[PDB]
Amino acid sequence: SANEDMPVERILEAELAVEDPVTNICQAADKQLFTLVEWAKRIPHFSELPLDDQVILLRAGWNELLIASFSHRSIAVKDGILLATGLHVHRNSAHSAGVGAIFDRVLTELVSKMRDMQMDKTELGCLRAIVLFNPDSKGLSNPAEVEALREKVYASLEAYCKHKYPEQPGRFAKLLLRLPALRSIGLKCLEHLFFFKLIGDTPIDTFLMEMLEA
Amino acid sequence: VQLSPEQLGMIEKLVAAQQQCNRRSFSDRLRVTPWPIAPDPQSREARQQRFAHFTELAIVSVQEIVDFAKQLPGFLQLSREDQIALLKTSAIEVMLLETSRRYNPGSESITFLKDFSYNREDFAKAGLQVEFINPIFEFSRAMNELQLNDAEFALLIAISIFSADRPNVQDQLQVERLQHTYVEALHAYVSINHPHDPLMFPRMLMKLVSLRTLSSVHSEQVFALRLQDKKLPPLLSEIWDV
Ligand SMILES: COc1ccc(NC2=C(c3ccccc3)C(=O)N(Cc3ccccc3)C2=O)cc1
Ligand SMILES: CC1=C(/C=C/C(C)=C\C=C\C(C)=C\C(=O)O)C(C)(C)CCC1
Repeated sequence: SANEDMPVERILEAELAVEDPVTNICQAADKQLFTLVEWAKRIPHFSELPLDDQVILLRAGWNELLIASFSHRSIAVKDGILLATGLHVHRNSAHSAGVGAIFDRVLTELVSKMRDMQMDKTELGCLRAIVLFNPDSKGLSNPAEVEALREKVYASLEAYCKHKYPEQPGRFAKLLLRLPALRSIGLKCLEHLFFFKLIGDTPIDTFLMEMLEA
Repeated sequence: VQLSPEQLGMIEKLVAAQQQCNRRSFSDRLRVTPWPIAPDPQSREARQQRFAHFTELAIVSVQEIVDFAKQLPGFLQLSREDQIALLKTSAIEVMLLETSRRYNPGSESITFLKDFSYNREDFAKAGLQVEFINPIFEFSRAMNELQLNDAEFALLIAISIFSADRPNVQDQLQVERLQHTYVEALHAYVSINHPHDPLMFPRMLMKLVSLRTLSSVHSEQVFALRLQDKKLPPLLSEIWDV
């Protein structure tokens, strides 16, 4: 039945129901963090899991989820992002604040990629829903069910892709391949100012530069 | 689409390369501090021996990885600085991938290069920390569940290596489209090779996501060294520390 187990229409609705630099961005997240409970309850079968696992899932992925959302909403702006507070944060402003690298990553690996393959909101909602149904989050009563729902989002999302964009044989793939880049950008954002900042020493890749040659 | 002739050859060439790179490396074990069979749970000679053993296999690994990289069409055509970028950051993932392949259910152990099954304790006995070992063995049990095959691990490795978002990559569009080629191939091969199981593909591309996490945990384990007074040998120190 596919889409019947993960109504992409229900998800689309969840996604539509909840709509200095570092501090603006921080409050924006603060604001949007009040919605995740709502956006998650609408997602199919989510509220059906053990109350405790719902919390774990939400606790584990809130930052990837929020990042994805503002990256997409930013499809509109140029070299910037649009906060859930109504503020435009420009690329430079982020550089002057000292968070240029991670900021540029979110533009090229997220905003931009999303702008190209013209990612729609149903698709976004499914990636979000895949990020939500993360079975590896520790503490989970039963990873197995969380995994099962995630797979159900797999099927559904693909069916959807082959239907709305049948002339794009690899749509489903281009979407999933966004998740790795999002996961890295995520684990970065969660880093201690020291690991986060601590600018390295312009490495000299001699041993490897060698090996490729030998 | 179905497996185009162009594809089937690529895959066959790839599985050809692994066997090759894994052959010219099979010689290097005659240059690897043997695993010490000492009773003292934690001496200082034993701790160093075991740590040398693991760090060395890590070295042979980097080389087996650099050889393979040269065998993937398109790799040797990028900036030398890009080839460095893709390998520098990819190394860890390919290692974890090549570990899961050698994962043994029942034994709950990982047998590196032709023999000697290492388990969680051994891993510990070698310097690694529990917060990295567990995730490792977990990713293992899982990849193992997928009952993948030689070609399937190859394609994955290749997809891992051709990640356009690795830091310091310049020709990002080339790397991207280059990756697409193996994704697409892996898709076809999977559909055919694994019919009645359409999820194999998604399940696969997802491990690519698990690798990013295992990557940052491992880098949490490299720093941990700065407080242990154990040193990484030149090669590893270059691809990680920096
Ligand atoms: C697949 O081939 C390999 C077999 C063993 C290794 N060994 C090592 C890993 C490693 C093991 C399993 C998966 C990934 C990496 C690693 O992280 N280090 C560095 C280190 C060692 C002790 C304490 C702190 C860091 C190794 O020497 C590498 C490849
Ligand atoms: C990207 C980014 C960061 C993290 C943001 C997080 C974890 C959530 C943002 C949510 C928003 C911005 C939601 C919205 O507006 O809908 C930090 C602070 C590390 C530094 C600057 C770059």
